[PDB]
This record gives sequence, C-alpha cells and structure tokens, in this order.
Amino acid sequence: MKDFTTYLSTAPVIATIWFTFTAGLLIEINRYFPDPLVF
Amino acid sequence: GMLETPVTSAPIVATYLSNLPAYRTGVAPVLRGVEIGLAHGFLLAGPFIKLGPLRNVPETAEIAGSLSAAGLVLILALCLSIYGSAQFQSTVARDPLFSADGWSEFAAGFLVGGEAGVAWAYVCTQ
Amino acid sequence: KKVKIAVDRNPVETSFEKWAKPGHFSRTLSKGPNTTTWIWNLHADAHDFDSHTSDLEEISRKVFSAHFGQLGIIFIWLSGMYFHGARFSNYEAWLSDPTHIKPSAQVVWPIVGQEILNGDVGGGFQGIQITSGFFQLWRASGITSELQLYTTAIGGLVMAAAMFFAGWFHYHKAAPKLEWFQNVESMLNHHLGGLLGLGSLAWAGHQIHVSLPVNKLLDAGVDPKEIPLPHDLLLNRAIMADLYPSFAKGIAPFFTLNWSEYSDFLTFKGGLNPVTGGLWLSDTAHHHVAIAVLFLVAGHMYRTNWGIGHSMKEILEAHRGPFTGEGHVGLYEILTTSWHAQLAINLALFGSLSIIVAHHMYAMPPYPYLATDYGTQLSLFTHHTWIGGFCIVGAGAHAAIFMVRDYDPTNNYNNLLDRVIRHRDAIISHLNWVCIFLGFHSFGLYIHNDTMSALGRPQDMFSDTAIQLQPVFAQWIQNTHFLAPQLTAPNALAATSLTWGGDLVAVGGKVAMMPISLGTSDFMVHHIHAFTIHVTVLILLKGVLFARSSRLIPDKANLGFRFPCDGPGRGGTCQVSAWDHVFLGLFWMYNSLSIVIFHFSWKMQSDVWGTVTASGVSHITGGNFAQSANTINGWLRDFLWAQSSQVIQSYGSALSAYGLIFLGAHFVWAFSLMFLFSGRGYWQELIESIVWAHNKLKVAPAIQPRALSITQGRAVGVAHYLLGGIATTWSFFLARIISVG
Amino acid sequence: PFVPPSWAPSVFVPLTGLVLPAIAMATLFVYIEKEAP
Amino acid sequence: WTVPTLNPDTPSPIFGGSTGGLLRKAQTEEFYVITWEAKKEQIFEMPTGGAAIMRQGPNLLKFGKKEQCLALTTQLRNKFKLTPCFYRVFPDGKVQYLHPADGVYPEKVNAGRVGANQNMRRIGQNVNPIKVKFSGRMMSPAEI
Amino acid sequence: AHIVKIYDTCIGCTQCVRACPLDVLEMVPWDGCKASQMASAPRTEDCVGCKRCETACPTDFLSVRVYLGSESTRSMGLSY
Amino acid sequence: EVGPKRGSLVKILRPESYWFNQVGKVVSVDQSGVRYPVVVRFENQNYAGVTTNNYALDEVVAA
Amino acid sequence: DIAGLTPCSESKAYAKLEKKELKTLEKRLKQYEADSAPAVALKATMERTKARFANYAKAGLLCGNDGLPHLIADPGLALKYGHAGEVFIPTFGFLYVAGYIGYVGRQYLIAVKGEAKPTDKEIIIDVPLATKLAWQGAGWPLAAVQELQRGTLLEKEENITVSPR
Repeated sequence: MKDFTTYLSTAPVIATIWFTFTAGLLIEINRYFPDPLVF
Repeated sequence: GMLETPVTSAPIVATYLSNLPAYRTGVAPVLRGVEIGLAHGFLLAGPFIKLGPLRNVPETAEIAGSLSAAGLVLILALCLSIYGSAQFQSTVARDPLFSADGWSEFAAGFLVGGEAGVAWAYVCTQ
Repeated sequence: KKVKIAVDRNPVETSFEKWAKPGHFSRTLSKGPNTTTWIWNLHADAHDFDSHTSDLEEISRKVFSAHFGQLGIIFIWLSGMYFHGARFSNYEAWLSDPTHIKPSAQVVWPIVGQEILNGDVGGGFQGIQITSGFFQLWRASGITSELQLYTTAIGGLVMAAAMFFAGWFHYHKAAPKLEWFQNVESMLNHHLGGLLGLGSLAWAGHQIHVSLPVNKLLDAGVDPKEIPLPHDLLLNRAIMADLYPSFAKGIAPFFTLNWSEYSDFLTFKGGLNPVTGGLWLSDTAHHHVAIAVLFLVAGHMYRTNWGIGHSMKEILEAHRGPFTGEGHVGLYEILTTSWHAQLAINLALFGSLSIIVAHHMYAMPPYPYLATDYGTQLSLFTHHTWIGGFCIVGAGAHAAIFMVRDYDPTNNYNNLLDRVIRHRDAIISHLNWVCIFLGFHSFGLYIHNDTMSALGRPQDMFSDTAIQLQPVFAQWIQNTHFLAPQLTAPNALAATSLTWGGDLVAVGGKVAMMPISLGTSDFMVHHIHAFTIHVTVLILLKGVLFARSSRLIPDKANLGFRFPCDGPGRGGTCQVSAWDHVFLGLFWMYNSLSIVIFHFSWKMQSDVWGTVTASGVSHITGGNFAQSANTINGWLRDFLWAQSSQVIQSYGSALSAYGLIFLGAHFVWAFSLMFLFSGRGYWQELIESIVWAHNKLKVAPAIQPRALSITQGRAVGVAHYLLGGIATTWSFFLARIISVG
Repeated sequence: PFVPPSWAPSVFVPLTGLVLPAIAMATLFVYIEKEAP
Repeated sequence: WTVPTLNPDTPSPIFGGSTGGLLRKAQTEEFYVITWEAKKEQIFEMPTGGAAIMRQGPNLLKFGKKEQCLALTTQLRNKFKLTPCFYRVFPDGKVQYLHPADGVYPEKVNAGRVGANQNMRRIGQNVNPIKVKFSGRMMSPAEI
Repeated sequence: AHIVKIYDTCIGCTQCVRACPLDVLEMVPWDGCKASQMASAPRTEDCVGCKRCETACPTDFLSVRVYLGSESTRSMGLSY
Repeated sequence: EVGPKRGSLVKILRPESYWFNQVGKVVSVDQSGVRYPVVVRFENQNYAGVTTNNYALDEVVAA
Repeated sequence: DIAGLTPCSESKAYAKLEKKELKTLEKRLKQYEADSAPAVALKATMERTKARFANYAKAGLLCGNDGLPHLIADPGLALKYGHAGEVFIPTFGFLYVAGYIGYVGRQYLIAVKGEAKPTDKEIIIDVPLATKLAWQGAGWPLAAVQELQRGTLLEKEENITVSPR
C-alpha cells in the first residue's frame, strides 16, 4: 500500500487529480452561477 | 572494388559508345562538333515547331520553330565556348578535344553544325 | 523442431514497488532526475524494449503483454462506442428514416453555453452529428434495438478485462519462452486458418442467419419492432424458409454438393442495392464464405509437428537466381530474431492495406445508407488514408532501426540485402532523378497552365478544350471492367462498382454512386500523387540504406539510429541520422496524403455526389473539377476559398465547434514553426536568464531546467505540424460536408 | 525633347532581358572560374 | 621502430564490389590505402557499405578519404583486436605514412612527441577580439 | 584548415584523442597534471571540425577547442 | 596541507566555469605544483553531465 | 457616460440583440414537441439567456453602438461611476490567488531543498507537506511583506551564477 500511495504521489497522477479538482470546481461554479461576467 | 554489371560491361553497348563521335579519340574536334551539332539541331527543331506559341498558324509555324531552334543552338554554342574557357586554363594518348584550342574549335564546329541541322530540318518539312 | 507450449512460471512478481521508482526499466534513468531532460527521456524510452535489455526473450514477453494491453484499450473504445449508440444516440429513430435523420451519438452537457453543439439531427433528438458510420454498420449487422448495443458494450468491457488479465498473466504468471515466439510456421498456420478463416466463417454464419433476413425485412418496408428477433430466426426453419426457400432443405445441399440450391442467399449480383445504396448482403455473405474456405486452405501450408507442410527457411533458400548471388539466405534468421524487421514489413503492408480499404470502401459501399451519407464517406476515406500513410512512414522508421541495431554483416555476405546496400548509391541516384522528372512534369504543367491562363492564352493550357492529356490506360481499364459481366464474368449479374460505367444509383433523391470520368485534370493530379509518393519513398529509402554508413560519415552505425548530428564539421552534418529521414518523410507523407484527400473531396463533390432532379443530376459544386483543377489558382479559389465558407460562417450554429477547431488547428501548425526553425542553443541561454530571475527570488527548482534536445525539438515540431494541418483539413472537410452534404 | 522612339521598348526590353544578362553571366562565369597565376 | 613501406602487391579482402568506392579524386588528387594483418579469415563490414572477408595474413584496401581508413582501423582494433596502418597515396606514386604516425597509437603517450597547438593558459584568459582586429585576415583571439 | 587548440586545464584523460575520427590529436608528455600527459594537435590539416573532441572533454570549461577556419577538400570530408 | 580542507564547501571563482559563484564540496587537493590541485564535486551537473572539476588555489574561496 | 457609451439598460441594440437570440432559440424550439427533452433544454437555454441579459443590465454595464457590454479598466473612472466590479476587484482577486499559488510553490521548494534528494521530492510530490503548505498559504501577502522587510525574500548577488560577460 505504501508503494501504491507513493505511485499516486508522482507528478502525473498528482497533476491529473489536481487539475480534475480545479476543473470540477470551476465547472460547478459556472453551473450554479451561469454566465458570470462582472463582480 | 567497383560494381560491374552487364549493362556497363556488355560489348555491344561498348562498341555503340565507341562508335559515337565524342568517343572517337583521333579525329579533328571541329569535325566532331559539326557532327554533334547537326545531330542535335535536327532533333531540336521539332519541339519548337510542333509546340510553340505559333504552332496553329500556317506557313509560319515552321519558320518560328526553326528560328527558336537556331537561337537555342546559338545559346548552346556560347555555353560550350565559356565552358572551354573556364575548364582548360593550365597544363592511351591524350585527346586533343580536352584543351583550350580543341574545345574552342569544337564549340565553333558545334555552332556551324547546329545551324546547318536546323536549316536542314526546316527544308525537310517543305 | 518440435512445436510445443514453452512457458516459464512466475518470472516477475506482481508488486507496486517499481511503480514508485520511475525510470527503473533503463539503467541510465534509474539513477534519478538531475535535469528536466530526464523526464522527457523517461517517456522517450518507455517502449524501447530492445534498449532496456539485450535478452530477446524478455523483449518478446514485454511485446506480447503490451499487445494485450493495446487490445484491452481497443475493446474499451469499442464498448464505449456501443454504449454511446445505446444510451446517447438516435439509432432507433434513424432506423425508421435513415434518409432524413442525421446519425448522432454524442450529447454535451448544458454548461458555459456549449449546449448549442447539440444540433437538431432529427428524430426528436439533439446531439453532435457523427461521421464514424457506426449506424450503417449496426444496421448491416441486423441490430434494431438499443438493448443489443448495450449488451455488446457490456461484452466489450468483459473482453477488455480478459485482455488485461491475459497480459498480466502472461507477463507475471505464465510467460512464454523465446522458442515459443519463434514458431513462425505454426503462428502463420493459425493466423491464416484459425483467426482469418474462422472469423470469416463465423461472420458468414451471422450474415446468413441474422444480417440477411433482418435487412431483407428492413428493405421490404417492415418496421424494426415487427421484425423477428435473431434468435427467433435461428430457432425455427419456417421463417427462414419463407424468406429463403433453400433453407427448407437444411444443410443437406451443402453435404450433397448441391451448392447451387443456396443461390437465394449466396449470389453474384454485383452493383448496389437500389433500396439502400449499399452492396448486396447476399454477396457479402457469399464473399465471407469463399474467404473463409480460401484462408482455411491457406492455413495448412507450413510444417509444424508432422511431415506434411512447408519450411519457410527451405523455400527462401531454394529461390536463387544468377543475378542476385546467394538470394534469401539469412532472411529466415533475420525475421525470426529481429522484431523491428517484422514491424517494418507488417507496418508497410498494413498501411498499404488501410489505403486499399479506403479506396474499396468509397467505390463499393458495403453498408446500407452509407453512400448517400457523404459526410461518413468522406470522413472514412480520409481517416483510413491517413492511418495508412502514418503506418508506411513507421515501416520505413523500423526498417532503419533494424539496419542500425539488428543488422549483422556476418550473416549477409552476398545476400539480397548485402547487394542492395552495395549499390545503394545507384538506387538513390536513379530515384532522385525520377523524382526530379516527375516533379517537373507534374508541377510544371500546373505552373504552365497558371501562366497561360493569366497571360490571356487559354488555348495554350493543358486542359480538355486546349492541349489535352487523356488517361487512355485508365479509361480502357474502366471500359474493360464495365464490359466484364458480359464476356469475362458470365456469372456476375453486374459490375463490381458503378465507377466503371453504366447507370447511376440514387437513394432518397441523392446520388449514391455514379460513373467517374477521368480527363486531363485527373491525369495531372495522378502524376502529382505519383511524384509525391516517389519523394516520400526516396527519403525513407535513403534513410534506410544510408543508416549505417555513407560517403559523409563512414561510422554512422556507431552513432546510433536517433542522434542529432555529427557536428558542424565536413561543411555541416545536420540531420544525417535515419530518425531525421523519418522526420522529413512525415512531412512529405502529409503533403502527399493532403493532396490525395483534396482530390478525393473535389472529385466526389463535383462529379459524383449531388441531388437528383427531373431529367438531370445536379452536383454539389456543379461539375467544376474538369475546368478548374488544372491550375493552382483553381484549387485555391474554387476548392479552398469557395468550400471554406461553411467552416468560417459556422459560428452561432451546431457546427461552430468545427470553426473553433479550424482556428485552433491553424495555431498549433504555426506553433510548429517555432520548433522547426529554431535551435536549442538560443532557448538554453534564454532559460539561463529565466533561471537567474528564479535564483534571485529563491524559486529555482532542484531539477535543472534544460531546453529540449535537438531531436526532441524536431519531434515536437513535426508532431505539431501534422496535428495542426490534419486537424485543419478535418474541421474544413467535416463542416463543409455536413452543411452541404 | 528626350522622347524615345516607338520601337524603343521592342529593342531595349529584349536587350536588357536576354542579350545583356547572357553577356554578363558569361563574363562573370569566366571571371569566377579563372585560376590565379 | 622504422616507418613501414607500402607494398602494392598485397592481397585485398574478398569483396564483390560496390558503388561507394573510389571516384575521380583518387586518379586526380589522392587516395588512401590501409593494410593490416589478420590471424584468420573473417567477415567484416566495409565502411563504404557491404560485408567483405579479410583473408589470413596481409590485407590491403583503398578508400577515398582518411576518415574511412580510420573508421576501418577502429572497427578492426575494437572487434578483432588487430593493428592496422594506413598511407596517403598520390597519383605520381608518392606514399606518405599517416597512422600511427610514430608507430604508437596516439591514445597512449609516447616519448619523442613534440606538443603542437598548445596554449599555456585557459579559455577565460583569452583576449578580446578588438585586440586582434585589423590583422592580416580573420583571426580569433585563441590563435595568438 | 580548422584551428584546434589545447589549453592548460587538460587533465590528460586521453578521451579527446580516442574520440577523434581522423587522427588529429595525440598525447605528449607533460608535468602540469597527475596523468603527466597533455593533448596535442599536430595534424590539424586533417581536421574536419566534427567537435567530437569537445564532446569528450570533461573539464569545465573545455580544454580543447575547434574554431572552423578555411575549408578545403580534407576539412570538408569530401571523398570526391 | 596546502589548499582547503578535504570535505569542506567552497565557492568557485572561475568566470568561465558552469559552477561560478556556486558551492561545491572539496574532494582532494594535490600536494605537487600542479596548476589546478583542488578537486571540487557539485550536486548539480553541468550541460555535459559532469559533476566534478579541478580548480586552482586562488580560484576557490571558503564559502 | 464614459467614452460616449450608453448604459445597457437603455441601449436599443442591446434589447435588439436579446430579441434576436430569443428569436433564433424560439425558431429552433418550434420544430419540437411541448413535453420532450429538446423542448425542455431549449426552454432552459431561453431562460438562461433572459436571466443573463437582465443580470448584465442590472449590473450597470455600459454598452456601445453594437449593443455589447464594454469594460472600464481605469481605476478612477471605475470607482467614480460604479464600475469597480469589471476591472479592479477581479484584478485584486487574481492577484490574491496567483500570489497564493506562487507562495505555496516557493515554500514547498524551500522546504524540500534541505533534504537528501530534493529532485526526488520534485518528481514525487510529498502530499502531506504540500497540503500543509497549501493550507498555510492563506496569509501569503502578510508573510511575503514580512519576508521582504526582513531581507530574506531575495538572494545575494554573490550567490547567483552569471555568464562571463
């Protein structure tokens, strides 16, 4: 399990998870707050 | 060392190449030029006559084609002269064609033979 | 001598320990990164199995397991296509109206205004119009409901799981030995008989029992819900006997050599189905039956464990003439010990086959309602053509890899390969001359036509009205094929295709297939294709023959297959490696295939595709190919400028995405020019200044930033060039063919 | 007046386009390949 | 040790010929001849392309440039552990011994060799090009 | 001909001589390093300028430098 | 005894060196009259992939 | 108002564009049923368009002759005519998030630089340390100002490598 977690801690896996989280957050924000142009 | 094949080692092609004027090795260069020029001008007159811009107009297609072939022969003669001037500048038996005087005489013979071949090809179509 | 199953038990232990140690496969990469170059190297040598170790057995085991992983990926992709057709498509509605409803199998979520991409494809459905042709393929197989597609998707997922399990089992539990992989005779016997023959026989059985009755009822006008299920057709002989009377006799005429009785479902109709526009399914079923018998016969040629059969080594050694020295001696050992040589041969034939598939598929449409779907036809032809060209370039690359790594002069003293390498100078010089001759006599005609047209002299151009260059050989071949069913094909009811000649076949008011005439423009574009293919062959062949040595660098083989250069010496030795020859061959392949697909698109939209009216056929472009394809200006104005209108004004509609990609593809391609025209020295110095700014703020990474290598720069540039150009043509073709076709 | 004749282009254009460049190219070609003593 | 003399009557390895051999430069400018001793008949790879068979004893070959001769020398030394040597032959018949120049291979130091083109300073100690400007021709600061 | 220069930072590792494909460099006795050897370029007329010697040099900065000079038949590596 | 202590950290003062103004560990110092007796090993490799170099007594400073 | 523009709530081209978008959506909707998925999706798109136009007009945006909103980037004009929500507040928002990311990355590099193999930590991310630094990066402006005032933000010129000029 330690080796598997270390593999999950590698740069491509971490980048994939982080970008999926960031993209999901932005998509959900644009979904609940459609068409945001100004503050 | 080198690669030998029946194409480059057949006696028939060797005899055919030796019979050509360029590989005579012993005749005057002006005669070689006259022969080569005639053989070239005769074939050169064809494309300009049958494919030039005046190929459809009658009584002038052959005139324009022959004049164009004559101009091409003149350009080729000038090319031969400058080649001889820039190739032989210093220094079996040695062929006299590969020399300044030999190549100059060869170019002059080529010019005379080419113009005669063009003129002969023009009258051959009449 | 004995063909058996040789397998080693548990050679590699299944663990995650190596998953946390990147670059473990390479001895140089296992140390760890110090510079950013290492990262790129980690991906550039991941599949270079022969570079990790010199053991042929380990390389073969890795290749075999990698093949299983690839098959699992393919099964996942196919399962996804079936799932999308079963849950996010309009296949059921398209079945009741395939001539008006546009096929669609992709729906987008209503986010950031992208819902506009869900166009009105018909049948009360909103989505993206697909061009893969899965609807026509499913209709040809007899699929009438989404449940069948869903079941096929689940089966595909199960097959993918089995493929991945097979790869793991064959790499960690039961790994085959080297002698098992070297059984080329047994492998060829099985692949010919078992795989190909049994697959053709099984597909013939499905076509005879499912595709033929379901499609017969579909063409007869029966609703898909009223058509009996395939198992109902396979369970009783009454329904099949009513649809095909020969089924009343069972399998008895097959064993009594009364095959002529089965003429109701095994025919030689030829031509196309006037109802659907595709090939007759009885002809395809009979075709698969004949293919199965032929391949099953071919699968009993090689010697495996008994006296009967052939030894490929003996056959190769027996072929020797007086003009080739020894002959095929050593070829059996080369193909049984080098994976790169086999990959080169397989990639070359595979790419050629893909191109042949594209041609045969547009000319003889085998699926129902496929010919009238101009978008699917154009997309299928273009896609298969590109795959074929890429595989051909890869074949040249692997031939060069074999010549650099696996070539051995001690086994090639006077063979065919030895003599080819001995006269490589003559081969390359003659190919260079023929390339120059073809280039002049192909491009100069267009330049001459452009000049004559601009000078106000259309009578001096190379056109049909003026001086013409008619393809008499192609026209004679076309006439021969058109007249074949009356003299040289007494049992054929019609010709193989309608492109040779005859009447046109139209489905739903659209021309499915009509004769294709060849003129001066066709002659010129064919010579253009020949010239481009010859130049691509010249670059790839030069990179393969001169991969080990040349008159410039006598020890090129010592420098490897993929190296940037040998310094600025000898005037400059930039791009001397075989890798660089493949790099240039990719550009030439792109040029060749792009002109090929452009010619296909213009010819089909000008003389084949179009609508059918009262006493006349109106084409998409109005038949302007014969008059405008003889000049470069005609290709730029009538084909590129005129047809790009659909992709540039696609904004605000469902095809707007194509327009966006049309712009994005112009970016990536231009992006490629930054990597192809520059050198890494400039970028390294620029990185030095950026590293200085980072060191000033204590944000300099431990892994030293290095510019991309010379080879990596060339690879990135060619990759972006190919992606941008192909994506540009893809967006333009799809938008135009969907809007006007 | 300095006005050239009507036949001036028919003589100067072929001259500058074919006679002068041929002479210039021939003289330059001979000069480039001349060997130093 | 004494400088060897070229033996023109030396057998050449068994080779069927190729198109990557000598050209007009060998007959008008110069060419190179490599000779070596082989303990047995063995198949080797020609630097100009192809596979030849070196015979037992003396072996002589001709090449168009010195790089081909040194490439063959490297191949014979690293693979078959031989000791080849080559010369530069002119059309007039002059023979000039080239490698190993002093009888000992240059990778190993040998007595009697006089150092040439050695700068008794480092690269960072080179002067600026302005101090070398307006010289006889294009001169780099490392040349002084 | 190209200009090949050897500097005093040479450690006498003989890697540049082994990497030379036209036998331009050699080793001469010296006393400025532990190896007691120094690289030399007595046959620069045969140098082509491939810069393999610079690639094989381990000193920082390089101890051998090749400056491309006049071009001839030998320096251009022409076999014709 | 001449030169820096073995195992100590020094700063490179050679301008043309890749590790100029960088810290490196001292490996060994030659006791003869060689031009560059100090041997310095670095954690970051240069463009050629080398991690060690030779420097003079005045080209290294204890930093 | 500013630069001769007019508010979007009074622009005729703005209302005309809204009517045009609703007209094309209604035209596409006229070909479907009244209780189907495409009808519901088109109605949702129409409601989103109406809400977007009303929200843009309610925000006080300025529209040009084309009927499209125009942003004000000058801080004086934005703060004087109530346009700070266009370019000012998003500017500071981006500055906060960007400096957040940069500070967290810099802290991670400084933290792993004192270990045995910093490159190993650069390719294999230490998730606990990265998460702790990501959570602690909320006070990045205060911490950055303190680092700049103490002189520990920059590195000395003698410790940075340079070319031989």
